[PDB]
Parts: sequence; structure tokens; C-alpha cells
Amino acid sequence: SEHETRLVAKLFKDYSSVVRPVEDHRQVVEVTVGLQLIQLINVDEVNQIVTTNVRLKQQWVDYNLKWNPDDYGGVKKIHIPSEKIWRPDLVLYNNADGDFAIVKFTKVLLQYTGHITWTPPAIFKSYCEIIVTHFPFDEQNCSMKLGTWTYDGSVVAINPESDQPDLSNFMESGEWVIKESRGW
Amino acid sequence: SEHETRLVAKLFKDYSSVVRPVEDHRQVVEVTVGLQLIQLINVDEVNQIVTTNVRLKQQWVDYNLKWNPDDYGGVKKIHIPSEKIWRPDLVLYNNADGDFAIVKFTKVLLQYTGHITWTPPAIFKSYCEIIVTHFPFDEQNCSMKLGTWTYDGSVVAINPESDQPDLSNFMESGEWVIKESRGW
Amino acid sequence: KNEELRLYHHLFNNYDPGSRPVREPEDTVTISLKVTLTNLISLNEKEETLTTSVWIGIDWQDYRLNYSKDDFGGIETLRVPSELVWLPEIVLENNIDGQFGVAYDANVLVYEGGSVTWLPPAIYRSVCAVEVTYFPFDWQNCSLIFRSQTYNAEEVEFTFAVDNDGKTINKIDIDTEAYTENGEWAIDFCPGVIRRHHGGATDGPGETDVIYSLIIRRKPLFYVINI
Amino acid sequence: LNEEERLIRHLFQEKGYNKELRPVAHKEESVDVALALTLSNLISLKEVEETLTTNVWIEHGWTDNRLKWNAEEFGNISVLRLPPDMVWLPEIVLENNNDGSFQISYSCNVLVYHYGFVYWLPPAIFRSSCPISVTYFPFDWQNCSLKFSSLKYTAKEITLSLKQDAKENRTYPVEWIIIDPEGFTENGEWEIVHRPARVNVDPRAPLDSPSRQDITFYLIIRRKPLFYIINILVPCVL
Amino acid sequence: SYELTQPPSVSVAPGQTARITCGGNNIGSKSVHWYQQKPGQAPVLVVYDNSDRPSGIPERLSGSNSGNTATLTISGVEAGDEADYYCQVWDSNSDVVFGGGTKLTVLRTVAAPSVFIFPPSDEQLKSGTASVVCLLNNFYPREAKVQWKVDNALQSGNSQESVTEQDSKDSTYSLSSTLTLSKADYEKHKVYACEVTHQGLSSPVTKSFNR
Amino acid sequence: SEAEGRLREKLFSGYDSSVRPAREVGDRVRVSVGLILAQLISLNEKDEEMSTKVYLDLEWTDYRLSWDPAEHDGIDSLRITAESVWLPDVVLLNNNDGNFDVALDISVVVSSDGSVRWQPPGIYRSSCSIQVTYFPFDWQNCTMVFSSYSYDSSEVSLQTGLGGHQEIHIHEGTFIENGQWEIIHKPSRLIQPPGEGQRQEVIFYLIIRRKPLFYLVNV
Amino acid sequence: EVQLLESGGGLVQPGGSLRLSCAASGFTFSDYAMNWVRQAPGRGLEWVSSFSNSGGTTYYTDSVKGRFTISRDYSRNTLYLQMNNLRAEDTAVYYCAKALTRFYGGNIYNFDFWGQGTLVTVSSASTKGPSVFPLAPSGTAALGCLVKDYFPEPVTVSWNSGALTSGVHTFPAVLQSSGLYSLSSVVTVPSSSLGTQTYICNVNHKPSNTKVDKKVEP
Ligand SMILES: *[C@@H]1O[C@H](CO)[C@@H](O[C@@H]2O[C@H](CO)[C@@H](O[C@@H]3O[C@H](CO[C@H]4O[C@H](CO)[C@@H](O)[C@H](O)C4O)[C@@H](O)[C@H](O[C@H]4O[C@H](CO)[C@@H](O)[C@H](O)[C@@H]4O)[C@@H]3O)[C@H](O)[C@H]2NC(C)=O)[C@H](O)[C@H]1NC(C)=O
Ligand SMILES: CC(C)CCC[C@@H](C)[C@H]1CC[C@H]2[C@@H]3CC=C4C[C@@H](O)CC[C@]4(C)[C@H]3CC[C@]12C
Ligand SMILES: *[C@@H]1O[C@H](CO)[C@@H](O)[C@H](O)[C@H]1NC(C)=O
Ligand SMILES: *[C@@H]1O[C@H](CO)[C@@H](O)[C@H](O)[C@H]1NC(C)=O
Repeated sequence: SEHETRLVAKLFKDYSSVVRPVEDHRQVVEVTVGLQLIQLINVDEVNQIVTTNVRLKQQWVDYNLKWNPDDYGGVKKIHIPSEKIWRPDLVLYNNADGDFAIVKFTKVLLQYTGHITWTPPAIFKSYCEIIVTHFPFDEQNCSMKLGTWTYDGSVVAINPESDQPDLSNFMESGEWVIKESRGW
Repeated sequence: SEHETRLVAKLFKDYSSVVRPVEDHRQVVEVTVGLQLIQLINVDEVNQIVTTNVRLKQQWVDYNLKWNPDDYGGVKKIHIPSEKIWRPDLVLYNNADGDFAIVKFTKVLLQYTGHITWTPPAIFKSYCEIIVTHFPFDEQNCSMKLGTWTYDGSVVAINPESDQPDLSNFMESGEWVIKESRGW
Repeated sequence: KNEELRLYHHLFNNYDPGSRPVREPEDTVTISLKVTLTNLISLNEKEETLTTSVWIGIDWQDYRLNYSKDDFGGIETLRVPSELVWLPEIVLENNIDGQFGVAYDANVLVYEGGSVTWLPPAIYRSVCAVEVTYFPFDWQNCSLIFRSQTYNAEEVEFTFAVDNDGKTINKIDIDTEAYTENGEWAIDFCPGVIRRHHGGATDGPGETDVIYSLIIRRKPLFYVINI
Repeated sequence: LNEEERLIRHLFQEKGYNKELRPVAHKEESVDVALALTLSNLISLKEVEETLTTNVWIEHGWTDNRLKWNAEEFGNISVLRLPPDMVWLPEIVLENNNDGSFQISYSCNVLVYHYGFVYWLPPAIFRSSCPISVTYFPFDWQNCSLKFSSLKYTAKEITLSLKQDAKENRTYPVEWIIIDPEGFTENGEWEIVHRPARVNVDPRAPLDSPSRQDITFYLIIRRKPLFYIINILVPCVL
Repeated sequence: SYELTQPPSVSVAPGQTARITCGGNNIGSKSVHWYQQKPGQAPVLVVYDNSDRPSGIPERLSGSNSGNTATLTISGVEAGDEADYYCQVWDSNSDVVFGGGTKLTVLRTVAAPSVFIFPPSDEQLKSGTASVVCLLNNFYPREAKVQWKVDNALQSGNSQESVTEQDSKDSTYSLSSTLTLSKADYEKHKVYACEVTHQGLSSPVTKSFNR
Repeated sequence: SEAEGRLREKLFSGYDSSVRPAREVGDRVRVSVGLILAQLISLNEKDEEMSTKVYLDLEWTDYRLSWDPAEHDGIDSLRITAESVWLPDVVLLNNNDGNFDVALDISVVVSSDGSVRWQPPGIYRSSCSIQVTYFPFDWQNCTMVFSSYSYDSSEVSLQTGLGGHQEIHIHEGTFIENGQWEIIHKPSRLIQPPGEGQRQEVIFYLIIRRKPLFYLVNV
Repeated sequence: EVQLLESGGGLVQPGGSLRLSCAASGFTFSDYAMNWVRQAPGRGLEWVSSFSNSGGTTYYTDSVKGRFTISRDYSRNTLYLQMNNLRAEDTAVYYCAKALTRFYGGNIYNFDFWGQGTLVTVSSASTKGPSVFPLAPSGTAALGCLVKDYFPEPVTVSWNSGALTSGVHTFPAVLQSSGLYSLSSVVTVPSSSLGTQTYICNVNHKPSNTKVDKKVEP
């Protein structure tokens, strides 16, 4: 599609992935964060580490990545490498011994309104206080604390997509049953 | 140095590593392939995988990488990074859980005639039918199928360097004795 | 002068691998898929992980890479690095180790008429929930789920490749001559199915994937003799 | 964010910033680098492998006068978030690793303030050599160390110091590993007794040696022997 | 200050060979590069390292280097080789040094100008000025003189000449002479002409009009 | 740093880090190779491999990287990232895990005479055939064979590092002693090719005696 | 397909500043030293600056040292030249040029590809758009248009929306004593076609964003 090629050339002609993507610097980048739990891979009770497979959906508006579809053959959405654009630097604060940040830089879906959806996969290894008093009849409440590592709330604001994590695509666990899940 | 710096600068001006290195597309790239076995690392009977340390000597001629030594202070051979030039895409067809192709991109020795010798190392993990009927008095016959993954014989021809693998620098194993070896 | 260089410059001087090969945005790219299994490495019951070695045959049409052999000295095929052409970005969705992509980024073959073929090999470690009830006299149903990581069903769709006679290969392909059976696992069945879902009005854009079902049988001789 | 776009243009494209060069007026000067260590969690101490696995956030503070600006000339901006590979870094590494992972794990953004101060808090998973004294096992205590230094720069080029905190307009050095009292989850087998921090200077080494200086964060950890007691010692003794 | 020295102009007939020299102290020990710049176009590397030719450059352009002179040889001079040719070297103390470019001129046969004359339109006269433009189209050689006559009086200090470069198809020249006057001066006299003198004309040719 | 920046600009002009420094064809690059043993991590008898943590000590001359300190503010030495300069392709030939390279490239130290000193760290897993006859009252002979992977003897000539002590250097205070092995001998030797594609080697030998108290108590 | 698009050139007063940019495509931007080479109007080529990824080094000619800064964009394949304290001697067409080598310098150093460049004009004079005056004709006829009273350069003249290319001659601009540029664009056609065929001159002055199109008839 030559329209998409011309559009991508236009958008990234004078684009900066370093600057936060809104018009005025006093404004706050509003990011919606949602967690999808695909699989609870393992609970290591000795080292107190819960390993899970997750998708970290991040939604935000980029002010400068907007276009009129009529000017570009009706192209309303495109797929852009995530490395080319500014992103929030979400980090699992209570990471035990895994990756701190997203290392799988999949493509973002960019709409003509400047809306970006980025749904990278990750293997989260989080530190969970394991109470072994009632083992093997034990119940374990394990958390995943996510935040922008280098941006404070006055420059980047994160909001939950939903009150609960998305478990619609959760694979059945042969060792654990998730009775309750919730984001705060 | 100065002569070689000038030579290396001029050799790669209009060079393309994409197309095959022949004057005419109807020609065939003749590649001599010789396997050197440095060590028999392991024979995993359960998973039927033989791990070996190898050097995969590959020799061919790049038509466009030629020069007259008299024009360059008598420089007759040089060493250049292998990532910069076209190479054959040799793959271990019966790879079990290792690397399919060469991943250690060591330097190639280039002569003024265009002759390239490239001798990268590799850890071959090859799938071998393991007959445990006579264990521990069992004899095995583990093969390593090598071939150009994307090039057929009409565009790239591979020929053995010798009838046998090179065992000159083979480390003696404390669990196996190589009774016979041969390339076909 | 090599005619391959002239063909390469003709095709790729003005070409965008980031854009889908469609004349209009609403058109869909059809991808012909085959999956060939070379080795079943293992099934780790403790980790519930199936380790397999495969190579995936992916064929499609790129009208932007269209050329006739008569205009380029009779060249019927051109090998180029896969990074230079658009790819549908097929990944194993149900991998357990976080490795979504292929093991070796082999060259794509561009044939005359705009036909593009990519045959990269891969080592996959996939999720397989182990039904334990009759272990070691057990059989498993390990899924291999392939999908585009980027594109929805309206952007990229899947079809199964056809054999020489035109019969649809709706299964994992196995070369009998080169195939060595796993020491503990026999592959009894391997059907494939192309699923389409999330096409509802509320859902919006349709999604599609291809699921292969390796029905494998344990050979219990070790457990019988030793335990 | 036209204002910080203009500020980045002014800092890096107008003034010609060279990240390969240290921020010093003359070569003989040394860049002061203040270090602090926060222990997010003590992952493990493998006795057989003699390896301590830790999650640590390494706070670096230094001054780069080339990255100064007047805030009221740039929309009152007082801080910037820049990629770490856009600015000279005092490359500190864990010298006494035993797996080859010398460097921090996640290369996060640096924070650059208008008065030239660069703050950088990379987190890292580190696997370090901790020789094990087995004499009193399972009633043993160990003395592990995390030794941080620079292999790219010597004491001539950077000076390592401990982070300095303030209380009631009185400055004091931070001579311990920082642990959040609320957020820290104690290891299930090891209790931290002492956690000092020290700047070590070898007088015998030359100034142009990487071994001249280091900052070591020590963990004195006591084993909680309840598991071994209940499962091994009482049955064996009886 | 290595100071590569080049001749400002080299002239040759079609089919002959042009030799563009670049002088320097011990330039034979240096690598000399040659760039071609067409009129109103970016320079193009035509030779590098004293003899090598980039792909897509005709084989009729070659180079040599010896002693205190490097040479660019252009054989079989076509009608589209008119360009400025620059030599270039690098020195440890002088950095990148270019030569004062050499213009290549094709020495074709004599062709006489086509003369036209254009009085000002009413659109310009509404603005308070009068520009009389007379045009000499497709002539060779460049040496030509245009003289503005107003009632048998030669003009001076109130005319401007503009000359094009050699055309890429026929290597001819075009010239334009513009006489600009205030409207009071233009109305103050009646007959306006320009006289063209050029060696290809047997005698000077006048184009005249009455306002 | 303005003087250092100017000197770097002078030194990197016309410099190709992939080209071996030979002022004339036939000139050989003399590379002195030494080893500092930071830790003897282990000797795995099952896998027959010695795990060590070391600092190489590689010294050579690159004539292109020379300058006069009088014209560069009296600067007599520079520290330059290793990837920016030509390096000898010196690797551990007898690695067991397929890892040939150093753990971190770090920086070389370049003197005004063109002398380049490079001390990269390395975590190495080297092949060691185990003499099992007297285990656990055994002593082993684990070698570390270092050589150029590509350049031959006609291009890069090796010699043992010294300043002459032909030995692995162990710093007495900072050495991480192993609880199971005692280092008896630690020499180093330059091995010539058998008398053009031929390559020298520098072999560092670690003759180590096991300390068998565990097996006395437990077996 | 190697391509170097320069932008950011234009009019600036003496002592002002200006950022030229060069967007590069078709090659690995980090594998070749990048350069700025200027050409003053009617003068020869003059190397201005070079940026080399080998060691992160920058090089400048003496006349611009301390005034010009060459840099590259952190993310995009874009080369920048920030110019400050501009004099009348800096007026020129600035070309962005790729070298054959990743390093700056050495005897082999040459510029294997060039961009079309950007004009930078340093002058206190203000911008003004052209005033078109058709040259009405009074056996081949000649017609044309007289672009006058414009500043700075250039003005681009086309005929019949680009359909007429044969026989066109657009002359070099000439500086008047008033300090303003003017040129004439002419075409010769058969005299028989004057009454039957329409001839229109389209003048475009980008510095002032003027697009005056004038029809020419006797
Ligand atoms: C090995 O594994 C494979 C993969 O899991 C097995 O093949 C799949 O088997 C499942 C059932 O286990 C089957 O799911 C069924 O799908 C159909 C079709 O779904 C479509 O249509 C229904 C309407 O007809 C829509 O409701 C749905 O949105 C849609 O797209 C369903 O009709 C069917 O429902 C029936 O069974 C349910 C219980 O499983 C029951 O709750 C329901 O009321 C109804 O009776 C199933 O959901 C997959 O389609 C199969 N194929 C694929 C490609 O996954 C295979 O059988 C396994 N082999 C062995 C030997 O066990
Ligand atoms: C015969 C009975 C006492 C059982 C045998 C007990 C043996 C194994 C002894 C040896 C060392 C002892 C421990 C040493 C120290 C303490 C003190 C205090 O922290 C509670 C008890 C505790 C933890 C002891 C429990 C009993 C103990 C484990
Ligand atoms: C390719 O081009 C040929 C010639 O125009 C045409 O016949 C053919 O249909 C085209 N097919 C495509 C778009 O691949
Ligand atoms: C910054 O704050 C000062 C007051 O401290 C105010 O005078 C000034 O206008 C502010 N600048 C901007 C751009 O808001």
C-alpha cells in the first residue's frame, strides 16, 4: 500500500520517541494498563517466586501520530514497530529474578486518532510472600506491582483498564485454582 | 594497513551480499565443505541427541572480491568479517534442539583471487536413532546431514572436501571410541 | 553482469516491507500454511512442555514483487533475506518458554508471478497439559497453535497447503524416510484445523488461527520393565 | 512537549554533546559518582554452587555540567527523562559476579535536572560469588559481598563515593544497604543481621588501575534453621 | 592549505578527448577523486582513487595520477558532458580539499542567433516601469553583444544581460538583454530597438519597434 | 576533555578497526598474552569442564594509534572502548560450551607510542580431561589454550605476558580461593606450530589437587 | 535506493541561527560517515563538516569552528547541522553527502553519494513575491514571461502545467541595483500556433508561497 508508506514517512519525518507524546509539556500522558493472565506457569515456594505468562495491554494517545484517512486512501489504522515510538516504561516492581520490563517489542496498532494499543507478551517472575502454615491446604495471595519506572504521576498517569485482570484466555492450572483476582 | 584499508573500502563499494557471487546467473557456486570434529561432547540416549564441537570449513570463490596485489602494496590475503559477504546457508537438517545454522560469525580469509575460506565453529546437537539393545556394549551410527537450506543444486553445489571427516584435532573421549567415520 | 542484481534492484529499490501486499486496505492477504515435523524431541511431564523441531512452509502473493523470467535472463527464482520482504509474522501462540518466533531466519524465495515462499525451521517448546490418569499407559493431545502476532483475520487469513495431487494437507506433514520415532512417544494422529472467532459485532475485528493436535502415545516399556 | 523537544535540541544538537567524553573541564579531573544500593529482595543463597542471587536497585548520582539549562527559558522545565545511551554513563559493574553478568539488567532512563545532576536507578538481578562457611551448618551465618567498580574507568577518571542524605540541614553518608521497611519481603531461609556499605581504596594499587577503588555492600545473613531442625536434626538425633 | 590547482576552463570539439588536470605537490602519492556537477544539479562521483569508476558511469571517463598532476580523461565528447569537474583529496593537516572546478565546454560549429524583441505589457505599465526584453535564441559562440537604441541613441548603465549554459542536446547558447526604464523615460522617446552583433551573422541584425 | 576529544579526532581519522595494523606487507603484530585468575569457579567432573573467572592481559602495538604528547596538551595515555580499535582475535580454543569470547569488551589503554593494553574479563568453561584413577585423592591438569582464531603466525605472533614470569598471576589478597582445590603449579607456555596457515598458542596450565576431607568423612 | 533529502534551508538575518536537516534512506546510516559540503553561488565546492560513528567524532573546517555543530538524530536516520552567528559568507547551497567509509579521513575518503542540497541565504533584506509581466509577441514566434521583483531565490517557472518542455529556456536570475532578482522564461513555437494553442506560464515562489499563473497571448 503506497498510501501507508507515504503516511508512515509523513508521521515519522520529525518525530521523537524520547519526548512524551502530548501537545504541551504541562499535560500528563494518560495510559490505560490492563493485565491478561494466560498461564500460571509455576509457584516456587522455597524462593517465593510466582512465574506467569501474561499480556500487558497498554493504551494511550500519541498527539503527533494523527492523520486524516481521506488524505491517505482511507487508511484508518496501521501497525508500527514499538521501538520507533515513545512508550511507557512499565516495570514489575516486585520482580524476583526475571525481566524487569517488557523485552518482547511487538508491533503497536495505531489508529488515525492517535490512539495506540500495544499488547506485548511477557513472562513475569514476581516475589510473593508464601505462607506455608496450611500447606498442602494453603491459600496464597500473590501480587504483580506495575509502574512507570522513571516517570512520576505528574508527567505520566496510569489507570486500570478494568477492576479485574482479564482471565478470558487463561489456561487451566493443574496445581492451583484462582479464587479471586483484582487490580488496585 | 593503509593499503588494506583502501582495498577493503574499495571492495565493498557496490558489493551486494544478497545475490549469489557469480559473473553469470546461469553459473553454479561451487562450495567445498569439510567437517572437522573437535570433540564428542555427549550422546543423550533418552532424547536421541548427539552433541559435538565442530568446525565447518567452507571454501568458495566470490567473483567480485578480487584485486591485483601490485596495486595494493603486495597484499595477497586479508581477513574480513563474515557478516559483510554472501555466504552459503548451510543448515544441519537433523538438528534436534540446537542451532540450525552457523551463529558464530568468525572472520573469512579472502585471497586476491577471490578464494574465500570460512571456518566457523559450532555446537551440533543432531537427532540420532539410538539402539540400546546391546547397552553398555552398544555401537551407534550418528549422522550430521548438512545442506544449503534455501539454495538448490542448480544454483549452489556443495562438494565434500575429503572422503572422511577431519579428526586431526579430535579430543579423545572417555566414554566413546570412533571406529569409523565418512562423508557422503 | 549478474541478472540477479538487476532483478533485485528492480524489485526492491522502491519497496516497503512494513506494508501489507494489498492494493486496498480492506483486502485480505491469503497465507498458505504447511507445518512439517522433523523430530519430536521430548515431552517433559514435570514442566508440561512439548519440545519439537519443525519447519513451516509459508506461501503467499506479493504483487509488488511480480516479475517475468523473460525480462531477466530466464531467472525463475530469487533468494533474498527475509527481513527485506513483508512477512505475516506467524508465531506459536501457545509457547511456554516465551519464544514466539522461528529458530533460523532463512531466505525467502521470490518466484516469477509474485509468489513468495518462506520455509524457516523452528524449535518449539509448547504447552501440553498432561492428562495423568493412566500414566504410564497414557496418550496426550498436545496442541500447536499458530497465528499472526500482528494482523487480524480481515488483514491476513490462513489456508492449508495442497499436495502434488491437489489434496489439502490439513495435518502435520512428516517425511517418512527421514523421520525417527521418539524413544518414548509414538505420533498416532496430527489433524489441523483453521479456526475463526471473535467476529461478532461487539467484538469487532475477526480473529483466526491454525491449531494442530498431536495425538501421541507413550511407549511404556521402561516403566513396565524397571518399576 | 514542544518545550522539552526544544530543550533536547538545545542540549544535544546545538551544544554538540559527546557522550564518549567524560564531563570534565580537563582530563586530569575526576568525575565524582555517588552510589547507593537498595535491596529489593534476596532471591537465594545456593550453598553447593556458593552463589548469592539478589535483586538490587543501584542509584547513581553524578554531575554533567553540559546538561544544564535555565528552567524559565524552557517553559519552567526542571527535569528530563532521556535514554541512558544518549548520555555519558559511569559504567559501574559488579566485579565479583560468578556468571559473567557484569552489568545491570534493565537500562532505564536517566533523570537529568536543570542544575546538571544526573540521577540513574537501574535495577539488576545479580549472581555473585559467596564462599560458604559450613562449620556451624545448619546454625551458620554467612558474609556475602557485592563489590562494585568500573573496568572502563579508573580512579584517575572517576571517584566513587557513597550517597549522602540530609537530616535537619545535616549531611551524612549512607553507609548501609537501603531496605524499605514496608515493601521488603524477607527471604524464607535467611535473615539479614548487618548490611554495611564501604568505600574501599587499595593504597598499594596505582591510581590508573581499575582495582584501586571499589564500593562494597556486605550482607551478613543468619540462616533460620527451623526447616533443618524439624526435618533432619530431631529425627537424626532421636 | 594543500591547495589543489585546476584550470578554470577546458574546451574541446565533439568526438575529441578532454583532459582536466589537477595539480598539487606530490599528488601522485595521494588518492584523487573526481566529481561531475551538471548545471543546477548535485555533484556525482565519477572517479575515485585515481582510476576506479563507479557503476553506472560511462567507461569513456577515466583517470590517472602521477608526479605533481592528476588527470581526468573524457573521450568521445558528447553533447551532454557539459559540467563542472572538481578534483578532491584528503590531507591530514588540511582535511578535505577540493579543487577550483573546471568547466567543460563543447566546441561545436557556429550557429547564428534567432532574434526576438518584446515591449512591456500594459500590466507592467500600470506599475510605473517599462522593461524591453530582446532575446538571442540558440547561438554559438558565446561572444555576442547586444546594444539598445532609442531614437538613434545608445543606452548605457540601464541594461542587464543574462546568459544560459550550453544546452545538453545541441550545446547552443541563449542570451537575454533587458532594458529597464521609468515610464516617464519610456514615454519620452518613441522608437526602441536592440542591435545584435555575433560572428555568425554577416552583419549586425536590428530588431526595432514603435511604442 | 576538549584536548582528549581533539586527540580522539586525530587518532580516528582514516582508521579501520577491522584492518590489522601492518605498516608494510609481511609485518607481524606481536601480541603478549597473560592471564590473571580472579576465581577458580569449579571443576565439573561429570561434564569434564573447568569453570574459571579471569582477566586476560593482552598487549600489542598499533602504529596508527600513536601521537606526540607535546601537541596534545601533554596527554600520554587514553582509554578507548575496545570495539573502536583493532583487537587481536584471541580466543579460548578449548572452550567446552561453544563460548570463545570475553565476557565484557570494556576499554583498552593506548599509550602515545601506540602500545595498546587490554584487560577484558572472561568467564570461561574449558575442556579438561579428568584423570579418574585416584579420585577423590587426585590431581588434575586443566589447560586454557588461547590463540588467534583467524590470523596465522605470519600475521600475529604470540608471546607469553611478563614484566620474565611465565605464570598465571594470582593476586594474594583478592583471590577467591576454592574450597575443594589447591593450586600446585600455574605456568604458561608458548606453543609453536609443528614445522602458511599455522598458528601459535599460549597455554595456561592449572595443576590442582583436590582436598578430599568431604569424602573421608562421608564415604 | 540511496536517498538524501535536505530541508530547513531558507532566509535568515545576519547573526541568526538555522538548523539544516538531512533525512537519509536506502543504506545503513551508521555504516558511513556523513558530511555537509557547501557551494556558494557561482563558486566551487567547500567541505564544511563531517560526522563519523567511528569514535563518535566530528570534524569542521576552520571558518565554521565554534559556530556550526553537526549531530545526528538519536532515533531516526537524520543528520543535523545547527548554524549560529551566520555571516554573509555562509550563503550557499548546502549538500548532505555520504562517504564511502564509516570513518572520516584517510586518503580513500570520498563522497560516493550527494543530496540535491538546500539553499541558505544570509541577508538583512526582507522577503517579497514576484510580479509577473507577460512578454507578448508582436517563420517561428517566441513568447515568454518576465518574473520580476522577488527575493530570495529561487523562482520555478513551468509552462502549461508541465506539458511544454521542448524549447523552454529559463534564464539565470540577475541582481538589480534595487537588490531584487528577476528572470525571463521563454519558449519558441511555430508562428501558426499562436492563435490556436494556449500558452500559460506558471511561476512558483516557495520563499513567499506565491503561485501566480499568467496566460500569454498577443
Ligand atoms: C484434541 O484437542 C483438540 C483441540 O482441543 C480437539 O478438537 C477440538 O475439540 C473441542 C471440544 O473439546 C471442539 O470444541 C467444540 O467446538 C464446536 C464449534 O464451535 C463453534 O460453533 C459453536 C456453535 O456450533 C459456537 O458455539 C462456537 O462459538 C464456535 O466457533 C462447538 O459446537 C462445541 O460445543 C459442544 O461441546 C462443548 C463441550 O466441548 C459443549 O459445552 C457444547 O454445549 C457443545 O456440545 C465445542 O465447543 C473444537 O472445535 C475441536 N477442534 C479444534 C480445532 O479445536 C480434539 O477433539 C481433541 N482430541 C481428542 C481425541 O480428545
Ligand atoms: C531431644 C530433643 C531436644 C530433640 C533434639 C534437638 C536437637 C536437634 C537440638 C540441637 C540444636 C537445637 C536448637 C538450638 C537452638 C535453639 C534455641 C531456640 O532458638 C529454640 C530451640 C533451638 C532452635 C534448639 C532446638 C533443638 C535443637 C535443634
Ligand atoms: C504480474 O504481471 C504480469 C504482466 O503484467 C501479469 O500478467 C500478472 O497477472 C501479474 N501478476 C501479479 C500481480 O502478480
Ligand atoms: C515560571 O515560574 C515563574 C515564577 O517562579 C514565572 O514568573 C514564570 O512566568 C514561569 N514560566 C512559565 C513559562 O510558566
